Amino acid sequence: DGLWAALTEAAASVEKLLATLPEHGARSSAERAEIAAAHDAARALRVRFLDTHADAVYDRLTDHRRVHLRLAELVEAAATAFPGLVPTQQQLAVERSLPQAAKEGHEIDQGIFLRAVLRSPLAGPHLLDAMLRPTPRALELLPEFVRTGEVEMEAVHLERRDGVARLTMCRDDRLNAEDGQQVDDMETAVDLALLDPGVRVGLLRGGVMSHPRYRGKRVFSAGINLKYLSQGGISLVDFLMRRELGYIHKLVRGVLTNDDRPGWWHSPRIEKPWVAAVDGFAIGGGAQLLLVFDRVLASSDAYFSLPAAKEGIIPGAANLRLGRFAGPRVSRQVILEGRRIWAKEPEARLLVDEVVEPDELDAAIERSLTRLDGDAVLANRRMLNLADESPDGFRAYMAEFALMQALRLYGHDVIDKVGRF
Amino acid sequence: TPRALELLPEFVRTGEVEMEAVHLERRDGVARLTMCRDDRLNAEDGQQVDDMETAVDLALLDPGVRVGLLRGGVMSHPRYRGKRVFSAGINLKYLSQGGISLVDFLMRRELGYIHKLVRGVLTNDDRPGWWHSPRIEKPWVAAVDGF
Ligand SMILES: CC(C)(COP(=O)(O)OP(=O)(O)OC[C@H]1O[C@@H](n2cnc3c(N)ncnc32)[C@H](O)[C@@H]1OP(=O)(O)O)[C@@H](O)C(=O)NCCC(=O)NCCNC(=O)Cc1cc(O)cc(O)c1
Ligand SMILES: CC(C)(COP(=O)(O)OP(=O)(O)OC[C@H]1O[C@@H](n2cnc3c(N)ncnc32)[C@H](O)[C@@H]1OP(=O)(O)O)[C@@H](O)C(=O)NCCC(=O)NCCNC(=O)Cc1cc(O)cc(O)c1
Repeated sequence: DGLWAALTEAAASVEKLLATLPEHGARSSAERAEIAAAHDAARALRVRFLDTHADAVYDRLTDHRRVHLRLAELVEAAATAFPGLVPTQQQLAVERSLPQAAKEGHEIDQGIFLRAVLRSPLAGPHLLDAMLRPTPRALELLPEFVRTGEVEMEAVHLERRDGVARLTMCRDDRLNAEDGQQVDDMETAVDLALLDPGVRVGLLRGGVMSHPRYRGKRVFSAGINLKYLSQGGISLVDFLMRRELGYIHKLVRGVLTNDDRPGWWHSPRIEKPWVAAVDGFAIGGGAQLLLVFDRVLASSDAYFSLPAAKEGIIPGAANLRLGRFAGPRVSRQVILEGRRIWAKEPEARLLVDEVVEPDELDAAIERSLTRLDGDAVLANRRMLNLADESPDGFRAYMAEFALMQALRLYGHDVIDKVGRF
Repeated sequence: TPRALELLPEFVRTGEVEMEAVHLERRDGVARLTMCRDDRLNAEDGQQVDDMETAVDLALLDPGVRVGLLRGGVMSHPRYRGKRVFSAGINLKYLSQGGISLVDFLMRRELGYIHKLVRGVLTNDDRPGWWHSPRIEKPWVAAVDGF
């Protein structure tokens, strides 16, 4: 064995190499190659080590799959129990304080870690269920929401009404560009909607924009905040992975609660149907969202796209779900070639259920909400999602994604492009 | 139009004519008419009709022009700044104001430049082939930005 011993050395070899070497972006060609080869040797051992001990490394962190740990708590606990395997909060604070172009790419190690974990028929499912449990922040807010029916947050406005959980993305100044805080609010909101007995159906829509170019008009989503990403503010674990295993997965499978109510023996997770209403446009992570709703409406002037065909990161789980909606040809036209799909063209019905003139939209959205109220919709929706996406499929995809994305999150072509927005 | 006759020699020489509602420019054999009321999304009015007809007349009378193109230009209004907009129709404000003329606007555009887009301009018997083509017509291309 002695793989740990080896890794600890490869890591040390790197850790000390960075202390003597000059600051990133001031290094010479011979220097960049040395630190590069060092990281490479370190990372290769991380894979080799986990390929045979991932389960043991995980059993120790979760007391043999007896304690559920969300993504952040897992990697943090991994950092302290296995120095060198993944970056400490400290190592990561230094990284988060540098613009993307100058990071050492320590997150990649977390990518290596989560891939091995997720690949296990034992740990992966356990980690997924962990992410399906309600956020502690939502539990805190649950009593006040059940009473007020209102919760204002930084990126989302939640309001209960007529049995509908109305989530409104309200970053009026940046066309709802996504960031870490938006993911926390989205998950918090989704958790509240699913935990409130007063809520029967959920609705996600964008609110009025204040920016001069869209003043007075609604805009669903302009995707990830490219400025922050360039700035080094987009977290692999806390943003990219958290949204896929968190609130987006809960939109599909609901929230795993404790055995604390009747029927839990047949429904451990509380799920509910969701409606998405797209105003203006849905780009990137926003268009990504759509592949998970029970109902989708859009105003006649909107379009859908995953633009970074060139130099972008992987469009989340779209590579996993789009084929199902559009077939492999259109799927590759949208993601590999960047084809944008307008609401009024025939193929938009592969993604949207209903397209309406902006002055008929609100009415159509209301009518949509009231058609998904019953228990028949709940049963049917659960069986359909079960057939459309299996536990293994989602898991295997999210496994390779963890790493593949980690790598794209530090690709020179991506960093460069993002720096020009 | 008499106004086009006046401007014909200067257009044949410069290949450019700036007007209040339209910008005409000859290039690569193309008569490029640009509706440029950047502040009101090219809302139509009496002056725009005079310019449109004047422009169409010039395009059809210039031997240097083979094909015509009509397009809207960049808007300055905050809601469309930097983007092109073809036409938002008649100026509703003026119409309310009593500034839309039945004869000079509504009828003039239909029997004037719009009919010339279809049948060309009837000239005098002052050139060969006039016996088989009294009107000079040319093909037109329209490019619509925004709406
Ligand atoms: C939407 C637009 C076409 C609008 O054009 P316009 O009408 O020309 O408005 P603009 O003047 O450009 O922008 C209005 C306003 O919003 C801001 N804006 C617009 N888009 C953005 C983004 N993406 N981030 C931040 N701010 C933005 C823009 O900076 C303006 O403010 P100012 O810069 O101060 O002027 C434009 O903003 C644009 O091209 N944005 C690029 C959209 C984009 O490419 N997003 C990339 C998406 N890529 C992903 O989501 C990747 C991803 C996301 C995920 O969530 C998960 C995942 O796994 C992968
Ligand atoms: C185009 C619009 C939808 C744009 O919406 P927005 O993005 O909301 O821009 P807005 O803020 O409304 O307008 C931008 C700007 O352009 C101005 N604008 C827009 N449309 C017009 C019109 N039609 N006239 C004058 N000014 C206009 C508008 O007043 C704004 O400036 P401010 O008032 O100071 O704010 C809106 O402007 C609009 O609804 N215009 C109504 C368009 C219309 O109905 N035209 C009526 C057409 N009816 C005919 O052409 C009839 C006709 C014409 C003929 O030529 C011949 C004939 O026989 C018959």
